[PDB]
Amino acid sequence: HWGYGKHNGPEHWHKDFPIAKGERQSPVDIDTHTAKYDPSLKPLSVSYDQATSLRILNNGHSFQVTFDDSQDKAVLKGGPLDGTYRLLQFHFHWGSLDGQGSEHTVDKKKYAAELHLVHWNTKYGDVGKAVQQPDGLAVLGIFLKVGSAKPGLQKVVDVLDSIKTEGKSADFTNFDPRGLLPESLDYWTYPGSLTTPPLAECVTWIVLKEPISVSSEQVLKFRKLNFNGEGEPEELMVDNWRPAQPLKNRQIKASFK
Ligand SMILES: Cc1cc(C)cc(NC(=O)Nc2ccc(S(N)(=O)=O)cc2)c1
Ligand SMILES: [Zn+2]
Repeated sequence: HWGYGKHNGPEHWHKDFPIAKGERQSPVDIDTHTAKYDPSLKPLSVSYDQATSLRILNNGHSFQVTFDDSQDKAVLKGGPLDGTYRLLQFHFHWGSLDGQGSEHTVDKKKYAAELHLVHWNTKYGDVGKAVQQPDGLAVLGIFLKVGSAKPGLQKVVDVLDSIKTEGKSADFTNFDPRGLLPESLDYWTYPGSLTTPPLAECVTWIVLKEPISVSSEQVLKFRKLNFNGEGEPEELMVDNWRPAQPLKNRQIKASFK
């Protein structure tokens, strides 16, 4: 099955998922001098006050924190978006070294990691339907650089020992995702795809300008997760990122100047 290794990684994915070579694939490089300020872009509306976290899971490709999305509790609106998108899950992509790990890049610069807050358009009723639509998902992408610790990340870091291997999960209630956001909601936006198989072209990408800082100890604990399951030889979960894909016939827009 697909993964991030030499024999099953991003260069192989197109054989099972031919849309890998499609017209709106993610991630991309954000060339900051070529992105155009769009004064008609509204401010983002991130309404996470009522967010209800559920469980944290190692799925063998990342770890994911899930949310109750059966009501409008944690929603993303505004920006380039029409309508209301419910928070389903967040997860990360990260590197083996601090100079790599993000999926999007900024003027070819790679960050140590990238947070994806995944939301789906409620007019499609459920996330499975939404993934089949060009405006079905909105993913808020946030870069991580290594420096000062991010206090709002620490409860995530604390529990990773209990989900070390593929297939493990733990009860992760009462987590506040607002503690993962930077100060500014300035953003770039473009139409794209899921960055993991099936690579569906269903995502409005919203990538924040301002990275969050995390400590070396925090990201080191990401790197101690395992791709393997329990009772298998250890393979460290690192470098779970897809590289930048051709921009093709797309323009990246900026909410700021
Ligand atoms: C928790 C959950 C439940 C269900 C029914 C579906 C999903 N699927 C999902 O979140 N897919 C997805 C894959 C890749 C990205 S990325 N890496 O482009 O942000 C986002 C969502 C996730
Ligand atoms: Zn992702």
